[PDB]
Amino acid sequence: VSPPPPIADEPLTVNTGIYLIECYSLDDKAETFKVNAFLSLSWKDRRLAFDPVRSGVRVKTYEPEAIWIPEIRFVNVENARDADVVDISVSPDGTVQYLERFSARVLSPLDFRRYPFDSQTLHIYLIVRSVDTRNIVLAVDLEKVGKNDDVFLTGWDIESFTAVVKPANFALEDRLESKLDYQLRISRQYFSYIPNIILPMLFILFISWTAFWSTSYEANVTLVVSTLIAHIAFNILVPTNLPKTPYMTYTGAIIFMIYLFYFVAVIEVTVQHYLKVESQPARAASITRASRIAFPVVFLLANIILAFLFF
Amino acid sequence: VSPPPPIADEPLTVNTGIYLIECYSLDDKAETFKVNAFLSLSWKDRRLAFDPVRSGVRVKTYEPEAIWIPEIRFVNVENARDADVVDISVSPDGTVQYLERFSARVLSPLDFRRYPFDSQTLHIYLIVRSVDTRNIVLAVDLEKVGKNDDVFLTGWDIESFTAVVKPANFALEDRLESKLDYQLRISRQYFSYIPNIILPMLFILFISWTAFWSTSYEANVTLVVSTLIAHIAFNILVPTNLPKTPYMTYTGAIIFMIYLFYFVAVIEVTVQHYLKVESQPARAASITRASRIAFPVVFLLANIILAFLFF
Amino acid sequence: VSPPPPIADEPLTVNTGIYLIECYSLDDKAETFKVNAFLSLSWKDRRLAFDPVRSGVRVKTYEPEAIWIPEIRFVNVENARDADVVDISVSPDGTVQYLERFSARVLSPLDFRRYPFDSQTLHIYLIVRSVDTRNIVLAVDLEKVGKNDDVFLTGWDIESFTAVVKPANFALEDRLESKLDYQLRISRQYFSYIPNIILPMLFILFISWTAFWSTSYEANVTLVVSTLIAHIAFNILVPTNLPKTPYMTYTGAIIFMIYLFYFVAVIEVTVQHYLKVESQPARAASITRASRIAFPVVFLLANIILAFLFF
Amino acid sequence: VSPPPPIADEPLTVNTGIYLIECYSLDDKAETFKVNAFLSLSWKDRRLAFDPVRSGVRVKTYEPEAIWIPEIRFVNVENARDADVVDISVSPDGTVQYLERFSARVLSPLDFRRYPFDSQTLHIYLIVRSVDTRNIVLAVDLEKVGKNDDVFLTGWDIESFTAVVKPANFALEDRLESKLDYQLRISRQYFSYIPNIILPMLFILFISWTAFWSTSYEANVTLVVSTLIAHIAFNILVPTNLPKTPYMTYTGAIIFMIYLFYFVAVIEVTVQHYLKVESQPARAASITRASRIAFPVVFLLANIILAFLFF
Amino acid sequence: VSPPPPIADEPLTVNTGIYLIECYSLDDKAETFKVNAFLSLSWKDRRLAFDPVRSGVRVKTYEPEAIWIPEIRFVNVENARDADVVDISVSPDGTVQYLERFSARVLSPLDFRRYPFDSQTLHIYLIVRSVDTRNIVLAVDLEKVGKNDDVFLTGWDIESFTAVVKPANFALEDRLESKLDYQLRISRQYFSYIPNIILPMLFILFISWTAFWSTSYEANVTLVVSTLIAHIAFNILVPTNLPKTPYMTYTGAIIFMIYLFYFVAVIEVTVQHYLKVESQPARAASITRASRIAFPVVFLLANIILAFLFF
Ligand SMILES: [Cl-]
Ligand SMILES: [Cl-]
Ligand SMILES: [Cl-]
Ligand SMILES: [Cl-]
Ligand SMILES: [Cl-]
Repeated sequence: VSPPPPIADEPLTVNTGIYLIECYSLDDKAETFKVNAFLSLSWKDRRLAFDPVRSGVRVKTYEPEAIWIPEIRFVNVENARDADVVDISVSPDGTVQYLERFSARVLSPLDFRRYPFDSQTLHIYLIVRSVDTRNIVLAVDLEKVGKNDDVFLTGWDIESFTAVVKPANFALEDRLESKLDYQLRISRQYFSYIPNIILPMLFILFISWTAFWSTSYEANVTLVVSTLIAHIAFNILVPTNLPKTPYMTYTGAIIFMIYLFYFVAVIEVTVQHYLKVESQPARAASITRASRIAFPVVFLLANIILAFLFF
Repeated sequence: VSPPPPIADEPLTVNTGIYLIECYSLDDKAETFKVNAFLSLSWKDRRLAFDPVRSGVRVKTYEPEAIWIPEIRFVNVENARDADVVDISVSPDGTVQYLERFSARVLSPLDFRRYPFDSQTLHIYLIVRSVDTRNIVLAVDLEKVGKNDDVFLTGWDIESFTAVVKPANFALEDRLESKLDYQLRISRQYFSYIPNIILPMLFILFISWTAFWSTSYEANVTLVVSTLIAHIAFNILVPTNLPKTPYMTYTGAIIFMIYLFYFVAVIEVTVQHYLKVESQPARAASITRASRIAFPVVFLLANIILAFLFF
Repeated sequence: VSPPPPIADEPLTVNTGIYLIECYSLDDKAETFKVNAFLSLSWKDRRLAFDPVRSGVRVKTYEPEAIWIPEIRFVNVENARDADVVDISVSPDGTVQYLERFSARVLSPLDFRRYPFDSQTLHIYLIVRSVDTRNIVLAVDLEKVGKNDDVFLTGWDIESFTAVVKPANFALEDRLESKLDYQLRISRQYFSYIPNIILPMLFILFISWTAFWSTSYEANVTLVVSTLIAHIAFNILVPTNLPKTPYMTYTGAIIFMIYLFYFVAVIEVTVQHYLKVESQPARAASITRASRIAFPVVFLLANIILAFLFF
Repeated sequence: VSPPPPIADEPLTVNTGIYLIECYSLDDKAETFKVNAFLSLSWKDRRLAFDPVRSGVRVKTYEPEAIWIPEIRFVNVENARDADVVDISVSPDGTVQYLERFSARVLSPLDFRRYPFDSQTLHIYLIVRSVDTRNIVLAVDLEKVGKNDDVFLTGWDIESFTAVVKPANFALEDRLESKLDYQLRISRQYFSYIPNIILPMLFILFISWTAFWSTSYEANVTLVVSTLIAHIAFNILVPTNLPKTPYMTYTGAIIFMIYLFYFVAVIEVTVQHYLKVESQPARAASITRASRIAFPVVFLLANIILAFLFF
Repeated sequence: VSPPPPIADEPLTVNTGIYLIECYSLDDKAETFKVNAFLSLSWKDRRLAFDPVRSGVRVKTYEPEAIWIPEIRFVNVENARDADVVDISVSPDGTVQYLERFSARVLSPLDFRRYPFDSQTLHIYLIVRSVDTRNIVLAVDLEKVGKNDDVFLTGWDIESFTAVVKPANFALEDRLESKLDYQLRISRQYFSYIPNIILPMLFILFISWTAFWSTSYEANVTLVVSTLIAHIAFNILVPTNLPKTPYMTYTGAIIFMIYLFYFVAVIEVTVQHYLKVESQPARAASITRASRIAFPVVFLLANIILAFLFF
């Protein structure tokens, strides 16, 4: 089987369509997601043309082995997709209507700067390499681009499934390649994060601030240091799941700040004690009294600044 | 091989049946379960009809390649099922009795709102895409829908295996699709949870409440903060296994409340100490004395309110 | 290829044998184990009979494709076994001697009640579905049922590999099925458990009991609470590996009891301090003095009671 | 199909080219990386030459089964690559232009000495075993060696993708083998490491140094020991991911040093207390006062010696 | 294809040879390792003999399907190896030189008694089952037994790759089986263990011994109990990776001893305090003073005893 010949010198247009059946396994660390969808393909191969009257059928059905099928691949996949041809339907003009159900593990980079209030655009890149006999160009049949209403991605709200109609035609290793960008828009379900991660993490930090209403150095050392351990332990408990980003993340900057606050609270506790011990309780008392306002205010200010910078 | 032709303009009825052999690997986080079952199919292909008396045989056996078989798929699977055709049998009227043994990883969303006192309905959706020559419609042979008595799902009580007889017939990408809902009803084995999770978690919280029979600020800081660490450590120890739900969970609400209680207990401890130190031991004593009743009562009340809202 | 025809109306006997080559990957949580073994099959097919005299050969060798072979499957496997036919040999009377080497992941429920002093019976269920032309019944050739001496299962002592000779014949999906129970008896290597799990866990609990020779409330709070954290930390450190059983386990009952003891020790510590502070040191002293005997004795007694109930 | 025959006694040159499409799953512990790329092959087989004039077509397309193709393998792979032949092109002179898309898990050792400021050279070794009829030699077509601009490796900056043009010819199992070294140069994105790992780890150590402005042995024991726990807890929290190197690593040395510092800080704390208790507070005070400078200075210095020693 | 016939009644000798290309994934817990190697096979099949003079060829090349090849399997594999036939060559006498590249996961038990100062012998058992027409016996071509110089196994030094020339011929299920033992000698890279595991673990234990230069019961309880937690935490941090051995390990015995030492240190701390409180400070002081020498000496003595017993 060779590709269909051109009537003049025109390229072959392969009309594509992806219909999302199932969407699952979004791995934040791997920056991968698993997909189960229909891939629809349509091209004209006149060699297959028939007379409905002589054939006594309006549409002819073929096996994948019987006819020529364009070699469509996905660019950003781990391994080649697991596909199962559902139907091949030839109308008398020689128009082929191909359909397969496939599953694939798609590699799409993520932007963690606004985590856990982040939205993402997942890409599925369709590609076709042109042959020596003729050039193959991809196209989008928008009526065949969709997603099942039941499509769920644990932890995300599925916004839209669309395709950038204009293909990216370019040369590679001395041949033409026609690329198609299919986009899945998702936004994270940040609800759980408040009572699950944020609130208990803020309570632990607030406990350390009680050292500002105490003069007992032993009690204060216990408050600061034990809370620091509790903070780390709590972090171990919470599945962050995030990879090592080359840039600074919102949640990342806050976490760093929380570590700084434990350190500053220790300095204060240490300073207050030294002044008291070094017979200057007036200074020690003024520092502690200030800290009571200073700590929450500086925290609240720095968080507003952070939020502003990130959003 | 083409589909059997219609006598009039009627659709082809494919009688289905799933018989559960093995059920395993229910992943609470992935919302997936693995299955090993029989898939029975039945349709009429008059082209295969025979005279039993002339043939000498009451039943003819065929190879999958030899005859036309409808393309049945599962909607909510990760990849296509691993199937092995067990038997194909033809009766004189052209009735085909197909049977295959398959294994598949099924995606079924779970409702964690009542965890660990939750019950679930696991779905296995059967589907068939209609062809150009005729429409294909799914049906349920109830005598062919069952489950092996030995079927076990670690941590769950298997209630029932049934099918919603009425198929969901709908159009998809310009063709008819007939869908069948097979339901596996399971309820969680919540026994272990009491002595394994709940009771030790309540004991740790109760230990923090002893700070209400103490005036030693050092001892009290140690009680509240060390128990908070113990709580987090205990949580790390216990495999919750739950994913990040967009909604609020029963266990989730209680856990949040337990974190609030550790924070309030710190406030009390802090307040009592400040009043004592600021020469007002009468107030400090009344607060501590009240807390002794207030803490268990508010806890018990709040839990009752929550339980009521969730059940 | 069709099944061999009956002389009268008698069923076909398939003589089976399993010889264990390798045994590995016993997963306590999944209740699965991996097996590598030989599967021997023997049955009479008179269509393959030959006169050794006019042929010159004592035995004829065939390819699996060339002759009819019964479709034997395993009931309790995740997916179908990976098999490789080693040999097929026909004796003059038409007796076929089949041999294949297979690997399979077998699902066999476990009884955790006596863990880590538990013994298990692992099941491998052989099955054959009868055909329309003839009924098939399984049998056990005991000379072909064995296990390699080198067979090891990390953490277990392999007791015996046997088969329940009498098959379980029953109806399934309107046809007869003949089932065979092959049993692998194993007992846990509980040695390591004493110096690795039990002993360090008892030492941590014993440290908490030193609070009965102390009057320092601060020191006592530290002893009881810090050991409770150490207990939890130690538990995190030790790989229990056990699933959530619907029933109560021996180890699980002890663990619960240990948690109760930490709680009771706190009550004592709290009570002793309150009495002392509330100017009644005689009662406080009697309680502490009693606890010194009460705690070890009640512990030793309830452990004897538990052990008795479980064994 | 036999190899093309030599005109004289010259070896066959197979012109190779690897074009990186996707790069993912760099496992620092396994020292493996997954790669999805094009493998281009070119060689002359005069048996496949044709007179363009007599033939009518300029390029003859073949199926892999139809013609002889050299058996190219990768040395450092876990299992054989998953390949899909994209195109086979024969020019009139018999110059074969082969192209396949493959995915493979490549084993490449890593140098952890400079972690997390390390750079790595990932190797992909191409190999061909010579046959009895003719010797086969590999070559690099530099115009066919590249990488997709979109190629990303989470946590690394992709520097270059090149090949060592001169193949490594050598004997193996009595025959000649021609090896090609393809090199992927990567450097670690060490940014995150500072605010995420280093800085919080230094803060915890700095908290331990406050014991040098305290005389309370109880407060000091709490500071040193509780920070040591916090350090270990923090380490548990941070995914190092590193394997057990036979050599000393930079990080490994700093981490070791941090453990030594906690031990020395304990000695000091212990010494200071003993002198005080043994009625020599002047020595105790001088030691503590010195430690305040000694600890940061010796730390800062040892780190410069370490940094220099490693870079 | 039938086996080559015997001239008399002699067995067929299959000359084997394994050449290690890649060695990876040594799992201490599973007692498994992954391998990528060449498998060379040689046997004489006179039916394939030819006159080189008339044939014009010195050697003839065959496809696996074309000729008879002995069924060689590995005993201690998880599933059957993934093999790819590299070459089949026949010399004028009918000698067959077979070569395949294979990957397999090998099950080889390990001896942990001397961990981390342990050396291991990894086994790869080659096997052939004899047929009805003739007996098959395995042999070792030593020139074809080797390993790639680049072979690395993270955490181990690869000593040698050899084969026990004399096969193990024995009967199994009424037929002869010829077994070959290929041995890979490896020794653990124990360097890292000292600064990474041993030294920090000894420092934590040494910190607990400072309680022998203190009279503060509160400080002593904190020292002993907090170090015990730190010890457990440190153990959690360090990847032991070891399975539950039926026997006692060296490292295992030391770890147990360290737990005993924390318990004895508590007893001392408790005893010293009780004597002091019960107005007998002279005894309390003598016990503490003795402990200072007793603890390190008994530790040192016992380790010498342990080292001696294990080495
Ligand atoms: Cl693909
Ligand atoms: Cl399916
Ligand atoms: Cl099976
Ligand atoms: Cl390869
Ligand atoms: Cl094998």
